[PDB]
Formats: sequence, structure tokens, C-alpha cells
Amino acid sequence: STIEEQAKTFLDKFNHEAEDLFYQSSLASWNYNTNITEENVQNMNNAGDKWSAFLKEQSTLAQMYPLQEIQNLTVKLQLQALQQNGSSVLSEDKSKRLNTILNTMSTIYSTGKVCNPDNPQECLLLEPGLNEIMANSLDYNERLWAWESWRSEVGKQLRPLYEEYVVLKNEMARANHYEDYGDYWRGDYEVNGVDGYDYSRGQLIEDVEHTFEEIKPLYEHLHAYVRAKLMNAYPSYISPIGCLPAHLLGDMWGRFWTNLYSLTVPFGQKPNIDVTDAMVDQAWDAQRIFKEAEKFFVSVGLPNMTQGFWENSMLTDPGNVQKAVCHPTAWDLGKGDFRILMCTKVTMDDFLTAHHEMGHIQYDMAYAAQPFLLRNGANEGFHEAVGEIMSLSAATPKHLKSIGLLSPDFQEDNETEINFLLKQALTIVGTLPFTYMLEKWRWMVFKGEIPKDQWMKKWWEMKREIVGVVEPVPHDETYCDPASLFHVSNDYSFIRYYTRTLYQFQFQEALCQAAKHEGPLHKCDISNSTEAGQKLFNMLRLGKSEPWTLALENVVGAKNMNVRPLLNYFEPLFTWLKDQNKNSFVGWSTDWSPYA
Amino acid sequence: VRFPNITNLCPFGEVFNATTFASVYAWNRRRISNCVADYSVLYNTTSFSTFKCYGVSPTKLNDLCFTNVYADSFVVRGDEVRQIAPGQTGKIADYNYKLPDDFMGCVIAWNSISLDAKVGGNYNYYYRLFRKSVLKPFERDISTQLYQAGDKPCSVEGPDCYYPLQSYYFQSTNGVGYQPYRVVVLSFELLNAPATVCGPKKSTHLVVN
Ligand SMILES: *[C@@H]1O[C@H](CO)[C@@H](O)[C@H](O)[C@H]1NC(C)=O
Ligand SMILES: *[C@@H]1O[C@H](CO)[C@@H](O)[C@H](O)[C@H]1NC(C)=O
Ligand SMILES: *[C@@H]1O[C@H](CO)[C@@H](O)[C@H](O)[C@H]1NC(C)=O
Ligand SMILES: *[C@@H]1O[C@H](CO)[C@@H](O)[C@H](O)[C@H]1NC(C)=O
Ligand SMILES: *[C@@H]1O[C@H](CO)[C@@H](O)[C@H](O)[C@H]1NC(C)=O
Ligand SMILES: *[C@@H]1O[C@H](CO)[C@@H](O)[C@H](O)[C@H]1NC(C)=O
Ligand SMILES: [Zn+2]
Repeated sequence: STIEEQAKTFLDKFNHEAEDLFYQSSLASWNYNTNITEENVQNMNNAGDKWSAFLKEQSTLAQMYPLQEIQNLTVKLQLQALQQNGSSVLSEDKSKRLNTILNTMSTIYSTGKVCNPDNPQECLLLEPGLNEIMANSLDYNERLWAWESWRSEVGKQLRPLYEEYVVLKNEMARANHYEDYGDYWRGDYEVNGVDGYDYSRGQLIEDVEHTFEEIKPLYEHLHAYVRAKLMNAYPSYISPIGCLPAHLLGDMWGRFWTNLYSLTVPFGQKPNIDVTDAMVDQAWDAQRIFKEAEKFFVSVGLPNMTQGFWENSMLTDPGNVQKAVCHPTAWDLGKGDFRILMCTKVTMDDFLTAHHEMGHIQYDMAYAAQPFLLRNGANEGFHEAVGEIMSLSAATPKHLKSIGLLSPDFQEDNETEINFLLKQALTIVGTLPFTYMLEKWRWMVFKGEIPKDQWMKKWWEMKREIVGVVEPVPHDETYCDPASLFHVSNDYSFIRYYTRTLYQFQFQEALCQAAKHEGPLHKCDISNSTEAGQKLFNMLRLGKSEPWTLALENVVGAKNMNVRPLLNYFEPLFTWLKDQNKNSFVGWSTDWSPYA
Repeated sequence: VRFPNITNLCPFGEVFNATTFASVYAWNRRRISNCVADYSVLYNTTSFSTFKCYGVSPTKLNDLCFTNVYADSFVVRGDEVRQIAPGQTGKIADYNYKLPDDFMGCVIAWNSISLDAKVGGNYNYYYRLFRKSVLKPFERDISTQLYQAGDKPCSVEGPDCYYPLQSYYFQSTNGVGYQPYRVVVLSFELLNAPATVCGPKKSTHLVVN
């Protein structure tokens, strides 16, 4: 018989014999991420090794079947992924050190505690504390201490580990027909089989820069408006021509400018679009947040959350009795098990991210019908963009009024929309320069364009030029500040978040055409529209099977990321920002530093 | 003084309320005869997830007469209960248990989980993944013989010789699709020969001689 049919029965054996092995690893990994114990770290690692062993053996058997013979393209994708040699190309010397480093960096970031210089026994951890300091404090010194101490006491220790991480990871990617570890991540966006819908590793790197060029003007006026309004909040510390000190931004790294909304809110007297106060004053629970997000997906026709979701998920901090990984995580364990692990606090940020993570599950539930090796999103951005479609509709003041977090007699206004659009711009527009710089640094470091002696110089050289953020304190090469972020320290691709935002409005534009709309791209609550939901269901059901370019084309009408929908969503803000900067300087000077 | 019933109630509580069931590749068959069959007790159990009586009437099943009564029992995943149906193609139906396209009778299933997925499961059910041919209606194959993908020497478990049987792994955390479901199929049949079981009211219709 045909080898293609011979390989089909090989994959049929693989799919049926792999689910339990992957399920056991997922169960153990869930039991450690929800319960930090040395007993669970061994059990989770053992199940991962058995899962990895099953991958290694079934990969070698998959090498025998040649891809060039197979003509069923969906079969070709499944065989192609299983045939790939990942860490298997590494020797036992290389694989152990690569994994020993990777776990060590995660444990340093997780167990990172900064002691108060006075009373050294008092230590502040990044997750419970030292983020409240970096997101609620208006003291320049308190923010400076938390920003510098984390990037020095925790970051410096990650500097030696990251250098060996790059060289070992590069050897893995270079061995497996890639230029560098950046190319290994960059292949996620590649299509090479269908005419007109093909893609390449470098087409991402050129489209990102072309699309970012049209985001820079909007960022400049957002920067200037924030700069002026931060100048009042922190007098005598910010230059009206210079960059923005890093610790004065929203969070520990400047990734999100959301927390700056209090200082930069245009019209304070208009009712707050930040319903964080309203939730707490109405005794909103963690359950209500995930239940309200459930009703949103139900209204557009998508299914209820499974009973395994409500029974088995962890939606609150378990307490000081048992530790947990409180990074918002969506789990597709398999076997119909869908769970969300999150340290939900009653804030608007966790309300929107609950919609984001339930968007992950809705995507995960839809592609469950597809085979195991096709059980994934079209690309990384697609998965993260699906959740953001919901949080884009859920954040609208009309939807907030619908759920009761805004007054029943709320009257829309020109001023309120600027209040709403600015807050959405701090979260969405603000992070785009941060993501472009962070991945460009990592992409170039993997390529070797940035030498090890010029690592930190380039990190803050680009942060000033691209993002407009300056170092509050001079930093040597001993510091390793890029690894002070979770995503860099835990070996995750970060360009997914930049591509996410451009997809998000492209989908919403099409979803808000199916749901008969009247006005602009904002005020786009797809809630109660079954047509909008079924337009997404078809994309979610495909998974990795169809190419991402084709998947995008059927939904929105284009084979590539288009920055135009994003600019139309924020167009009322862009024009308002330009007038609000008539007497302010737009742009930043690359040579101003607070320490100078 | 006692009330004598020359035909006792048919053994229906035996098959349904049984402690253990069988894997689909080795489904169990039972004959019900020399008795009187009240199908009202089958309706009265609202816990039954699916009561799909193809052919004969659903609630007027009690008001009928029959000759050949066979009851088949097995347990399958919830998303595979659909494959236990007339003219449905799937791994269970094609290779484990196939109903006729002309089949008349009923298919009954319930949720299980409570017993056949106990914490630290004492049992283990199984299913057949590969076979050379699709099973004809009401056919069984308990073959442990290996399956070949190409022209293969299958004397050793090898790269292209795959063990025909595979195991169900039922856990509490599994979803409804991957949770166990207990299925009992009643194969009612009509023969021109004298009948064997009719029903409670119809004790003299055709069941007796
Ligand atoms: C945490 O894990 C330990 C062993 O890994 C276990 O004995 C304990 O019950 C777990 N705690 C909770 C709350 O599940
Ligand atoms: C590829 O094989 C699967 C096997 O089930 C089949 O269903 C599918 O239709 C095939 N691809 C195409 C394009 O027909
Ligand atoms: C995996 O490694 C083997 C040798 O160990 C090699 O023959 C094969 O081509 C490799 N596969 C890929 C996809 O690079
Ligand atoms: C979703 O769950 C709620 C609460 O259990 C229920 O009232 C509602 O009918 C369910 N909707 C669907 C479509 O199952
Ligand atoms: C959706 O419809 C329900 C039923 O009328 C309504 O109560 C709810 O407010 C609607 N949602 C929105 C966002 O208007
Ligand atoms: C099974 O047992 C329960 C409890 O004894 C009983 O109520 C039920 O009628 C029985 N079902 C059958 C079909 O015998
Ligand atoms: Zn996410």
C-alpha cells in the first residue's frame, strides 16, 4: 500500500496513544503550578520526561516516512511536526545544561525577593508586592528602589545563565536547519506549501517594521501627552524634551501604561471607564468576573464553560497555606479538560484578562475536534488575539453599562470617548514599541549582531530611541535587565504580542460588520450577536490545519497583518492628542538622563 | 394464599444494574425468554441519558410481542455513543460493534463515572483501533493478531506492526466526551416461529404456548 496510508495509520496509533501520556504530564504540571512542592516538581518532571521520551521514539519512527510522497496536506503538517528534531539534536551534555539553566532562571525569577535596605529581614516579592509599589506609588524614590533592586539583585544573577542560554539554544536551532534561535521562533509564521498564501521567516521581520512605522506617529503624541501629565505627577524629575524614566511608567518594565490612566486621564469628572472602583464597591467576586465573561461568549453563540472548568479551575489565590504559580495561564490538558489558572483580584485589569483567558479556552475547545498535532492556533498571535477581541468589546462603556458596572443613566459624550480611548491606547498602543524593541534585541542577540560586551548598551540605546524610555540609573554589563521580564526568563516568543494587536482590530472590524453596526470601530460590542460568534467559530475550528494567511483571509479579507484597522480605532484619539500637544514638544531626546 | 405468575418478570435488572460490564471489543450478549417483559421500568429510570428506540415505538414498546430478544452490553466514551446507531461509521462501529442499517430495537446509555472511573480504578476497559475490514452487522472479533500497515512481517511489535487493541483511560478530570458511558442495546426481533417474550399485559398474546 501507499506510504501515505502507511503513515496515516502511524499517526492514528500516535494520536490514540499520546493523549494519556500528555494528559498525565498536564495533570502533574497542573498539580505543581497550583501547588509548589518538591514532591510535585519530581512527579511533573518525570511525566514530562516520559512525554518527551514518547516524542523522541515516535519522532525517529516518523523519519522513515518521507514527506515528499504524502499528498494530503493536512497529513503532511502532522508528519512534519513529528519528524522535527528539537532538543534531540543536542547531546546529553547540552540538553541537561540547557534544561538546568532554563529551570534555574525560572526559579530565580519566581523566588526573587528584594530585601528593604533597612531591616533586611523584611523582603518584598515581585508578585505580591514590589508591583503594587511599581503600579500604585507616586514616590520617585520608592519606584526607583523597586525598579533598580529587581534589575540588580535578581537581574544580575540571570546574566551568566542567559549567556549560556543563548549559545546552547542557538546551537539547537542552527543544527536543525535554522539561522539562529530567533529563526526557530520566527518559523511559527511561515507557510511554504500554498501559492499566494506562502510566507517566510524574514517576511515577519519586514512587515513588523513597516507596520510599526505607521504606529510611531500615534505613539509620539501619546508619549508627549503622557510625558506632560507625568511631569505634573513627578515634578522636577522628567524633562519636557527628554525621555520617560522607566520606573515612572505603569509597571516594572514599561510593558503596559495602563496604571498611568489615573495621572493621565483627560476628563476626570466624567464617570470612570476604569470600573475597578465600581466592582469593589458592588462586592463583585472572582466568580462573577469569570461568570460574566462566560455569558459574553454564550451570547455570541459559543458554548458554556465545561463543568470541568468550574469544578477544577483555580480562580483565586489558594492562600499562604499552599504556594501557586499565579501567572494567568490557560490550560488545554486534553481529554476534554479545559481549565484556567489565575490569581484573580477584583480589578478591571483582571476582568478584561478573564475575558482574554476564556478566549484562549474557547479557541482551545473549538480545535479539540482537529487531530492532536493540529490542535493549536493558526499562529501565536491568533491565540492571543482571540482573547483580545473579547476584551476589546467588553471594555466598551456600553458593555460595562450592560453588566451593571456603569450607571444605568450613563450618557455617552465626546469627553467620555476620549477617556475610554486613552485608557485603551495606554494598554494597546503603549506596549507596541516595548514589544518591537524587546524582540529586536533578542532577535539580534541570537543573530549575534549585538556582542556580549554591548548587550546592556544596546538594550537602553534602543529603549531610548524606539520606546522613548530612559534608564533612571546607569547600568553596567553586569546587569541583565531584558531577563527581568517573565517572558524572556521563561523562554517564550514575545513578538506574538505585537502581531496580536494588529490582528485584533482586523478581526473586530469583520466581526463588527457581521454584527450589523452603525458607528466607529469602538463602541463595538459584539455581545448578543450570534453571527459574529459563528464567524469566529469557523476560524477557531480549523486550528493549525489551514494556513494562517488563508485563515486570516477568510475572516477579514487580507493575507497579512494590516495596521490600518488599529489606526481607525484610535483615530478620534490621534486627532485629539495632536491638539493637546500644540504647546507641548512631540518627540524625545536620546541624550537626557535623570542621573546626568 | 399467593398470586401465581407462570411467567416471572424478565431478567432486565440483571443486565442494566450489573456490577461490571465488558469492553466493546468483547461485548456481552444475553437472551431473554421464558418470561414476561415489562419495559415500563426502562422508561421509569430518568437517569438514562439516551433512549433511542429506532423502529419500534418508544413508549408503546410495552404493547408489543417478540420472538428473538438479544441484549448487548458494553461501555464506550460519551462522544462515541453516537457510533452505536444505525448506519454510523466510526472506530467503534466499524471495528468493535456494528448495528444493522435496518436494525429495529433500542439503544440505551447512561453516564457511568461513579463506578467505572473510581479513584484508583480497579477495572480497565479496552477498544479496537485497527482492523483489515469493517465489521458486518452484529459481528465480533476478539483477535489479538497484529495489524500490518504495508506488506509487513508481523511477528514482533515493530515500526509498522501495531498491536490491534488499545486501552481506555477513564479519569474523573476527563471531559464528557472522554468520560466512560455504559451502553446497553436491546435487539428486539420478530420471527414467524412461535414467540418467546411479549410484555406484562400481553401474557397470552404470543409469549405463552
Ligand atoms: C500539595 O502537594 C502535596 C504533595 O505534592 C500534597 O500532599 C498536598 O495535599 C497538596 N496541597 C493541596 C492543597 O492540594
Ligand atoms: C486527508 O485524510 C483525511 C483522513 O480522514 C480525510 O478525511 C481528508 O479528506 C483528506 N484530505 C482531503 C483534502 O480530502
Ligand atoms: C533528525 O536526525 C536524524 C539523524 O539523527 C536525521 O537523519 C534527520 O534528517 C533529522 N530530522 C530533521 C527533521 O532534521
Ligand atoms: C449555561 O449554564 C447556565 C448555568 O448552568 C445555564 O442556565 C444555561 O442554560 C447554560 N447554557 C447552555 C447553552 O447550556
Ligand atoms: C443582550 O440581551 C439581553 C436580553 O435582552 C439584555 O439583557 C442584555 O443587556 C443584552 N446585552 C447588551 C450588551 O446589550
Ligand atoms: C437498579 O437498582 C435500583 C436500586 O435498588 C432500583 O431502584 C432500580 O429500579 C434498579 N433498576 C433496574 C433496571 O433493575
Ligand atoms: Zn494570553
